Amino acid sequence: KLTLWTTLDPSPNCRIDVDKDSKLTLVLTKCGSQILANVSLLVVKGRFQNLNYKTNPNLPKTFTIKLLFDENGILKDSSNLDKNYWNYRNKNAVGFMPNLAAYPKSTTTQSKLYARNTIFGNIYLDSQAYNPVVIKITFNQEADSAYSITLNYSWGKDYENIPFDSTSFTFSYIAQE
Amino acid sequence: KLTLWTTLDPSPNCRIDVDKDSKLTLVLTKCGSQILANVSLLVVKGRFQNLNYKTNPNLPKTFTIKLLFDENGILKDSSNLDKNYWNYRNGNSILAEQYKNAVGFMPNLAAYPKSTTTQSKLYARNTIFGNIYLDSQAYNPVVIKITFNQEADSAYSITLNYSWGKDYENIPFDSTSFTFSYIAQE
Amino acid sequence: KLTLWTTLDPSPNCRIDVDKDSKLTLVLTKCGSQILANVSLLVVKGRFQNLNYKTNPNLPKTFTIKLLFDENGILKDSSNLDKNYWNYRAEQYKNAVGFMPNLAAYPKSTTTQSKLYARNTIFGNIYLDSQAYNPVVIKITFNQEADSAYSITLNYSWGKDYENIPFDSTSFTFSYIAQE
Ligand SMILES: CC(=O)N[C@H]1[C@H]([C@H](O)[C@H](O)CO)O[C@](O)(C(=O)O)C[C@@H]1O
Ligand SMILES: CC(=O)N[C@H]1[C@H]([C@H](O)[C@H](O)CO)O[C@](O)(C(=O)O)C[C@@H]1O
Ligand SMILES: CC(=O)N[C@H]1[C@H]([C@H](O)[C@H](O)CO)O[C@](O)(C(=O)O)C[C@@H]1O
Repeated sequence: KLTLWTTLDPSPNCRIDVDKDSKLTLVLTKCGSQILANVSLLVVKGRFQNLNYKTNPNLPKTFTIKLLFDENGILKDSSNLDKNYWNYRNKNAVGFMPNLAAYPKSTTTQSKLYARNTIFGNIYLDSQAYNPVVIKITFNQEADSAYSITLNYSWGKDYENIPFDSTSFTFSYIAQE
Repeated sequence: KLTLWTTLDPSPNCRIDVDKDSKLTLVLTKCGSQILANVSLLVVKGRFQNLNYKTNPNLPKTFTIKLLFDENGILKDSSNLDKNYWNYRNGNSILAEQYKNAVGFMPNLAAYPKSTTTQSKLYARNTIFGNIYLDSQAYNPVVIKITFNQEADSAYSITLNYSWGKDYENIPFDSTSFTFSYIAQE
Repeated sequence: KLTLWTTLDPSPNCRIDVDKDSKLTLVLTKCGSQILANVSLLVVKGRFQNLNYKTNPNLPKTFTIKLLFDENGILKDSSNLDKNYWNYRAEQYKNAVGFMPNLAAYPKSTTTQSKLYARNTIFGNIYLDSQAYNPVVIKITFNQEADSAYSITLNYSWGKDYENIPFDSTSFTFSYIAQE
């Protein structure tokens, strides 16, 4: 009842460009009014599996994984994460949603959120300190969802045959209730 | 699982230089012997609202927000944070009765000793460093230095020191969120 | 919300090169299926107490502290941390599998390969002597050690030619997925 997560099942569970090109491990543990979050990401196939900017000049240095939730905190099909790999550990989940007062949605006109809607972290590819990636977590940015967690990954380095196999990052956010 | 926080009320609640020039969002959630802390800061007016080191050569690149607590973990008036915006959680605002004991939320004095007469130099473990960012951009870093029990005329203290190196040009001091934990007094 | 930790007792409790050359402060607090961890490290004697790369050219810029656990989550004598300074918040405990890093989330290296998944690892920036300009990289790796059911490996490394800087680290918070 306490923890909402992606099962630890080894099989791919996430779409960046293409169905099942990635495995997201996301654990949301409710500790009162804060959610303790833990995230890692492995790309298993497609253009981001093996980064080589020396050989592929058209390769982006960013992708975005979105978790979209309805008014009851149910994950929506339009999410990048496959609905079938998201459940409580061994139903309503508003206690796990990012607080709308703390993290307001952008009025249609604006598009500009407060800064507090966002968390930045440094994560690393292939367990090496010298393969940094910036993870940008943004709450309630997506307009056609009551709640959202957006995971933006970006990097600067001209990586040469580095697998997108990320280290683990911990963060917290204020819970809706 | 009791939580001690600044209400989420949009109104300013904090003094850097001047009454109500800033809005601190601080949430302290007690998970047993550790406090899970979450902090963001917006400057709403004054010299730090909009940073421009090209146009204002006299502008510091640091300020300090202090939360000072008495022996009972009550926030003191001398704190930078307005006492009226600080209480236990009961929605998206605070409980009615202003609180009586919060020692369970205070930074442990054994883990984070106050500086003995002999030395004003604390142990390093009294301090947490984090990188936060202005205006949701990775290229506007600010160093947040959180220090416990550094202030001498208080039983307990949380000191939030903000500093940066870049000659920012028209960047609003509107910070991203940072999570940390510390060992609780009880 | 049971907590497993090193007592806050001021006495040294850890071996980097030599018995009691360091004091590790590690607090593992169980919040359901995640462990909330808090760590600081002070070196009290030996070659790493005071870093000077101008005066000592043979000094490494890394050391590793290992916590090794058996199938019941009991800390083993072969650990760098002294067994006597590790208990619930002194008659040693009996089961702590609820505090161990999950074997499904953080698999041990198959015989074939010593190469773990990246998710077994957490990187953090910590600082010596409470100064932003004395960075140290802490690399936390789970279940890397082959002769233990469970392990937490704390690798410390740095680049700067520090001149008379004490290895007195700031505090770092992380979490990991619990075995149960
Ligand atoms: C974990 C970490 O901070 N590693 C950093 C490494 C260093 O190898 C290390 O910090 C030295 O101790 O430098 C970078 O690659 C760099 O210069 O672009 C950034 C990267 O984030
Ligand atoms: C999250 C993070 O580490 N951000 C860092 C960024 C980005 O990494 C870089 O803009 C992408 O290439 O670099 C800095 O702006 C810089 O170089 O001065 C410092 C800042 O702390
Ligand atoms: C990010 C942080 O907290 N500390 C960083 C400091 C300070 O930002 C700087 O000394 C104050 O201006 O800069 C470095 O030493 C650097 O540029 O090589 C890296 C170090 O990680």
